[PDB]
Amino acid sequence: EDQRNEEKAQREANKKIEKQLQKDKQVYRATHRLLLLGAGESGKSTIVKQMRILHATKVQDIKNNLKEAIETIVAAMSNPENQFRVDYILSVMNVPDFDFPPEFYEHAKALWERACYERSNEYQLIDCAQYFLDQDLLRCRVLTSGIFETKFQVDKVNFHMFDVGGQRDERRKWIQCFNDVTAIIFVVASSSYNMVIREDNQTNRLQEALNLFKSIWNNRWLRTISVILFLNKQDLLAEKVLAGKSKIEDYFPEFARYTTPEDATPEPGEDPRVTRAKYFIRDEFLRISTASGDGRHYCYPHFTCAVDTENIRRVFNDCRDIIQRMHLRQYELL
Amino acid sequence: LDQLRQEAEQLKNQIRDARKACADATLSQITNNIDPVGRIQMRTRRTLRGHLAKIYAMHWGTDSRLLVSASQDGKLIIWDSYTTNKVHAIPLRSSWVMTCAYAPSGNYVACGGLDNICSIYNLKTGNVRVSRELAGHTGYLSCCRFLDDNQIVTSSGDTTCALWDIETGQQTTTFTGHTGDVMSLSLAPDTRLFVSGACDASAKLWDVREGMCRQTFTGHESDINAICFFPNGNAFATGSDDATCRLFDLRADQELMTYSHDNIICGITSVSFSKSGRLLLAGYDDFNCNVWDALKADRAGVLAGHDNRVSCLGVTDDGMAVATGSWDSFLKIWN
Amino acid sequence: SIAQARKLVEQLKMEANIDRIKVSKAAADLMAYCEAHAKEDPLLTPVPASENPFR
Amino acid sequence: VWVVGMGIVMSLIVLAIVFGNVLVITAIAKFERLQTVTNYFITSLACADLVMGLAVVPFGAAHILTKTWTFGNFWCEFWTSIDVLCVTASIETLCVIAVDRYFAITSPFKYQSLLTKNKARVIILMVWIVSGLTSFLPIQMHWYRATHQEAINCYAEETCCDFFTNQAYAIASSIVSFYVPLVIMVFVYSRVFQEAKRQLQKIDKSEGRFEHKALKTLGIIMGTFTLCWLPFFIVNIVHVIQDNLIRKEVYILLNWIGYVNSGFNPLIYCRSPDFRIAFQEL
Ligand SMILES: Nc1nc2c(ncn2[C@@H]2O[C@H](COP(=O)(O)OP(=O)(O)OP(=O)(O)O)[C@@H](O)[C@H]2O)c(=O)[nH]1
Ligand SMILES: CN[C@@H]1CCc2c(ccc(O)c2O)[C@H]1O
Ligand SMILES: [Mg+2]
Repeated sequence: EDQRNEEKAQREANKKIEKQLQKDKQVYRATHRLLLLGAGESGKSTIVKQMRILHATKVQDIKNNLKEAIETIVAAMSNPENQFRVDYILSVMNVPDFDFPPEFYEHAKALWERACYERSNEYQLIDCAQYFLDQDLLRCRVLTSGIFETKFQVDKVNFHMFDVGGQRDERRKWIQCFNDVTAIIFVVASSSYNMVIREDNQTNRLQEALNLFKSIWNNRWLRTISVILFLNKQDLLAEKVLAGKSKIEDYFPEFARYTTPEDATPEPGEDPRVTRAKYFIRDEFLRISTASGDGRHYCYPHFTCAVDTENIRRVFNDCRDIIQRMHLRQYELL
Repeated sequence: LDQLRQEAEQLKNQIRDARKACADATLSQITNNIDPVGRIQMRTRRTLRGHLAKIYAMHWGTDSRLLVSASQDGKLIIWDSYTTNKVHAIPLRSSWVMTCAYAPSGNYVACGGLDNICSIYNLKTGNVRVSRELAGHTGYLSCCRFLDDNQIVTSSGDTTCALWDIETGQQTTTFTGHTGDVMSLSLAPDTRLFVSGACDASAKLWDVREGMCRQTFTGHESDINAICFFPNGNAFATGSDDATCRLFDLRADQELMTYSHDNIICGITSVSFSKSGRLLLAGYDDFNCNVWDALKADRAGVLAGHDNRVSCLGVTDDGMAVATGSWDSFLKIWN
Repeated sequence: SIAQARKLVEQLKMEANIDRIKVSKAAADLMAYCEAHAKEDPLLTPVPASENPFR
Repeated sequence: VWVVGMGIVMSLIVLAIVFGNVLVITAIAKFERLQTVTNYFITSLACADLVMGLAVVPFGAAHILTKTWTFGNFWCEFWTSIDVLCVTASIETLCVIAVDRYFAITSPFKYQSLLTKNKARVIILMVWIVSGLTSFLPIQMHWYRATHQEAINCYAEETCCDFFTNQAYAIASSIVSFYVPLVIMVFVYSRVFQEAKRQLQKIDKSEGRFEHKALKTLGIIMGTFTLCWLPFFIVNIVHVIQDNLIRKEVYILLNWIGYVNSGFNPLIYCRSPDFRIAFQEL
């Protein structure tokens, strides 16, 4: 009686609720999710900004980065004009409050007028500083904790690309969650073969990237997820190879026995030297990929410049292949 | 600086010597004459469906009739065990969720995850809405528990545990001392003390009012993923990633007993006790659950009704049913 | 920064000077608790189907 | 001796068909993991094969062993009609499976949205309705009955009944039942093979320097079905167009050869590791 009335409302609500989940189920299966793993100072956040192109508070922040850059270079000097400004920079070296005043800003340009920037390997600083000392939104670097998610729509499909950020992340345990992702977009730095990591001796920054790649490649949970590889910072590699300093063979002795691949599509107008290096970096990366996988893993290398090159089509083109190979293997047609 | 290291070695050996002087006999010898419990077999009573993705959390209610579950679909659904009826489907701003709670008063439900932010909702207002957003923290959260309508305790992966304040949205006090990610916690029956299992293979006994640690147990050998409490309030069981579970004692400050088996090479995701603290149910990563004995280390039943790994487990406050969630987006009720 | 080391050596001192009891007493207390409360354990002793809410 | 012994040999075949399709039907429904969009067609095929084995095989064996049919004229007309239904519906399911696989392989992005449970149910119901329309309606209405002295004598006589058909019905039934799906399946599998070859070439180009599976799978899938069914439908037109070249012995032998495709189907299809695990569990 009254109880019968009590049952009736709940059944309708279950009926109403269950209708709503049916509508949302179709949207969930129509979205392909990508995880933007990488390494520190690799330009991964530049890609996200270029992806928000599909679909003034920071200006105050840019100055703070500039202040950090001046302090690091001045401290690096210890390793006479405006000596008082140099003392003033030491005086203003650690003011936790804001540092609004013009005289330090004027003094800073004068102090630069030196060779410390040339010895990049000896200390640790920010890459963005050279542009700041002498797109603008993406140039600045900010460290923030949290997941940045960007949803963009192309050719009647939906892609949800998100980057996870850890300032001191190590022995990652949240990687177990990402089991159903379509692909992992791995970003590396190709101009870090002659730089140290964190100012701790560490190793060549790349050697850290390769060690990170090995851990990602061989994992129980990530045993069925393909990897898309981006070799960022192509512009800086060409300049360093042209420059006499920072010889590649010294830091990596295995380059001496390496030879150019039989197969190549060297870009137009490229000296047989810049190019030679490029392949080595790639192969070094693939060597790990071919060792294991047993047909459930694949690596798609690429050569990109984050600032200028457009890369929206490359991800879409390769993503159609990843799904196709999975369906071929399941049906044993492959 | 090196002089202070000398005191550490002397102090550390003092505790070990003192502990070894209090171990009169093993626990097994004392309870050797106790008759075995026998064989325990239970079967699925209800199956709960509706989730689009895997599940990481579950928590029963005080009335032992309602429960809440969380998933990666962005949903926080509240079921009803008796009639298998959904009552609320709460959308989430962030699709990544790693924990959920249920206040004793039955009015508030909490959630959190990789967003570094704990969220609080209001069931009984009739539209579900966000009430507060506790955001001052760093690292992914692991667990949340409710003391009363105004207090909540959270732990995360930044080697800290804090006690919040819903009304003001600020940390009343903070706990520090761990060197690794904190993964689990739960409160004592009187809501005065709580522990935390970290990734440095150690457990600590905090104090809510005092704000300082009291004891430290380092009997494990790998990361810790779950931890529970005896109903008496003087013991707690820890399940680590080394395919083992251990039982400690607060008053004795020692490890009393160890549960392990040679045929199991998988980690533990969740553990729990019974109403009388006799059966120590523990989840496992090999697609099923095992029922242990809290004082005999004898398996007395296996629950293998799942097609994937188990990520949560709980027991009703009336001790009438056991709920197990898994990664196949299905809940189950055993009795 | 050795001060961080200094904080560590103070905590051990507090945890060292606490009272302990024998393992046998704790085991006996657990035995008494389990023996007293084993009666009201529905999982241990199954309840009749006429009084089982889920059946 | 041999006549009595041969009947025992056919008894073993009937047992395998009934049990083989029963295992697939029960295992698919019992386990929730085995349920999928593509398994509804497999379930329909298993049901059709089980109905064939339970209905037409034992009665056909009894008719072969004992010279005169005993149930009656109406009942053997019903037997012929249900035989036509079970034969027709089994073939068209394989075409649907091939089309679904082609949709999955060639167009991956829109496959999830294009196919749904309601759409699959509608397609299966339409296929079964089309199969029923061609089988029951003409056979039960005596439209297919031919006018010939031997034919009219057999039709009037209630002692036994044998298959005698009209030219138009024979041609239409053969075409609709076999020829239309065959070319469709051939084109589908050719396109699938071309796509697989292109993908293998891409893989070889990408990381080759440091295709037996497709050929074997396609060979099994196509050749088994073709060798099982093609000769019967290539002699079906032949014995009607021309003047009594074939005897009833070769006709019934080819029909019985075509029958065992239902028994072979459970082994050919659903060979995934999940099916093996489910069978081992139960
Ligand atoms: N020459 C060159 N420099 C680049 C390119 N892409 C990025 N960079 C540099 O790298 C910066 C990108 O920011 P990063 O310092 O890598 O920091 P982030 O992108 O936040 O990445 P994380 O440090 O890993 O969080 C740009 O401001 C440039 O200084 C490129 O294609 N060429
Ligand atoms: C003798 N039994 C029947 C006769 C003719 C026939 C069969 C099957 C499919 C067809 O399309 C047919 O026309 C045989 O099973
Ligand atoms: Mg970052």
